[PDB]
Amino acid sequence: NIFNKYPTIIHGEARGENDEFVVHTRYPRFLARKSFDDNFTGEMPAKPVNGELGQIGEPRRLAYDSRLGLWLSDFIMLDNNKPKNMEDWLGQLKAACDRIAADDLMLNEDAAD
Amino acid sequence: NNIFNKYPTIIHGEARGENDEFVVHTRYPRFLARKSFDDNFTGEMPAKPVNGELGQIGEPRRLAYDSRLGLWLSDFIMLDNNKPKNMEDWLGQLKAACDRIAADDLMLNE
Amino acid sequence: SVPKTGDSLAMARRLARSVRRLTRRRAHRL
Repeated sequence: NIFNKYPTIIHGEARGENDEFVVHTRYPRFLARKSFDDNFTGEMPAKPVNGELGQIGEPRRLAYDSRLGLWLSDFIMLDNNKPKNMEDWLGQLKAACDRIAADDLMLNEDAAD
Repeated sequence: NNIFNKYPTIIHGEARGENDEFVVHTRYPRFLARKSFDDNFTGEMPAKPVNGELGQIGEPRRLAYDSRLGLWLSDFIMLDNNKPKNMEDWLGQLKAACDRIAADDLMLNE
Repeated sequence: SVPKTGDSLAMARRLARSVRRLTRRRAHRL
């Protein structure tokens, strides 16, 4: 309820860090690391962002691939509650990641002049 | 709470369509806060090290931090579920964290 | 009370954030 005073998507940075970060303040709420492919082109597609959720690395970790060059990883859920259904939680997490990827493209789109 | 440790200690944030900025502190005490600036904020490096104040503001009273350099932190959301044993030393640690965040912002934007 | 950031300070800070972000993303590219 206090989270609702915040914007839905917060884009983050840190000193000395090449990777970026994100906070999602609506359900499901989380902190995540933003990392990038080397051919990220940034052009805004007519089609909506449709990314993939997967397990990656060692040991296996949840990660999101936007397929437009942005990745989301090191998820930390900020909700204490556990979701009743695992399938619907993963779906909600993925949709949130898609919105974030779209919002990130607009951060770049706003800026390039 | 151990996953927090793979992150950098201080994360500076922004949102589209928003004038205010944001911060995440990922070491104890962990929190999300709103970062804002008054009209006398210069972003210039201070003569003394950052020495801010923690206080209660509004009615009802809510915690807020004033860097006294024009930078404010507010709308604190604690990210740790544990409750502190001594309330005095928690505030001291929280205020100290805020001082580091303000200083860090100054160095990032310098 | 807690201040709300003014438009003039926010526009200058937003531009500097954009310049840093463009520089940071170029290291990932190619």
